[PDB]
Amino acid sequence: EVKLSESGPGLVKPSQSLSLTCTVTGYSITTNYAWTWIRQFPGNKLEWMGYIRSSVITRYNPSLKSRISITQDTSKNQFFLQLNSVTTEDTATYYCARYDYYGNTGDYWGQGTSVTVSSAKTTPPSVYPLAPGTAALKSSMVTLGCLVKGYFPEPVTVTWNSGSLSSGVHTFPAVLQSDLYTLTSSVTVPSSTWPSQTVTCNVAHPASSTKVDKKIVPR
Amino acid sequence: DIVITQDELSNPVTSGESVSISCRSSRSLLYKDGRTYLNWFLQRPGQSPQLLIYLMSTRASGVSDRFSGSGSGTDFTLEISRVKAEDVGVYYCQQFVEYPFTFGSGTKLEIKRADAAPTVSIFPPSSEQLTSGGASVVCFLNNFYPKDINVKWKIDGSERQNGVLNSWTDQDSKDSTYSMSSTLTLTKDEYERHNSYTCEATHKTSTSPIVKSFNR
Repeated sequence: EVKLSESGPGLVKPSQSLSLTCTVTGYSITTNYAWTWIRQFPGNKLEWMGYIRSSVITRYNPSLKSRISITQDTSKNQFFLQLNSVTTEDTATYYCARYDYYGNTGDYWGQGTSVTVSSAKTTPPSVYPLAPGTAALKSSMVTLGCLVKGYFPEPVTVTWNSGSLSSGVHTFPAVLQSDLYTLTSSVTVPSSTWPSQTVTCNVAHPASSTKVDKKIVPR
Repeated sequence: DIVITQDELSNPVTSGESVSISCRSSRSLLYKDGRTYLNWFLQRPGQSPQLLIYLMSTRASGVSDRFSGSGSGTDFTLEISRVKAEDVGVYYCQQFVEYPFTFGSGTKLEIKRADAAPTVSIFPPSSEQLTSGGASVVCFLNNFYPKDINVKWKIDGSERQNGVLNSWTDQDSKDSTYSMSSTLTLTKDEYERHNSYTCEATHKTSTSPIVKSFNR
């Protein structure tokens, strides 16, 4: 019944300071648990960063030297990560988790938040519909898509019909080309339900405050 | 510090089979209190790590009894009984006896299922993109097994390798297949100078390439 959620900038410049917030709901942080930060690098290596426990006790990974501080705001039931003097090596997905003293976290981890360390600039994606060139077999399936092109940094979120279309979607990992990412998403639906029912992809890029819907129309 | 090692699985596992995954530590994880401080996590594709086992053999709340942990103080095994499609992902051990509470490098579990041909779809550049001065041709090769696949592009009958970018999904948690996107990016000018575009998939399930084409 506990829930944890990370928040903070998805882009930080080199030599600057990374700050993240873990908001805890459903359980008090002035407790005997290790309220901890973990990160996962591109390539998927996991690293323990540190914890705060019982409000005033902390411990940090020696790898982080004196760059790291973990603090809390009891009034807001939040704990914080500060990581100073960042480099590109600090690009990672950051997670908060509640560890008990025996190592048990259950599934009390946040969803994670992506932090990219780069001098490059926030760029919004252009979103393009992928319709089929001609007609394909009816009373079968039809695949449609969206091309989410030229954004920085990660991530983007793609849904279809605002989440109503969940099965038969494949959202592919972004590819990086010249400091810009490109991703495609496909969706497969009964050729019965298109183009008779509308199919639209919803693309969000939080970093640039972008939120675009693109309706897939027969060409 | 303690060094944690996890071994590769050499083979994919069929739904229903059981599989054992190994983790080793250079130092004993048995503590003074008689407990052994070793965790196992599953990270499913696209998700946060989820703990399965802590103290070497204790299941977390809600964790299926299909997952069982055993070991000495230095060699540990996670046994996954009666594997389900949803078990696919990477299994990490983590020592919890001393700083820096190191995670192992992970062991990926792949599910073995029946071979399935890719469903291939091709998409001309959108009119919106053409306006912008660019032209991306997109091909999806969806829900195939096994993961090994080749994609080839042809423009007016001649193979094209430059300007192709590929992306591949992790194994699907529901049907144990893989999917791939292939995008051929050209300038609007380049795109207008040719007529026939073909995406061609070579996969074990077909002697001939499975091709999708359109004429500009």
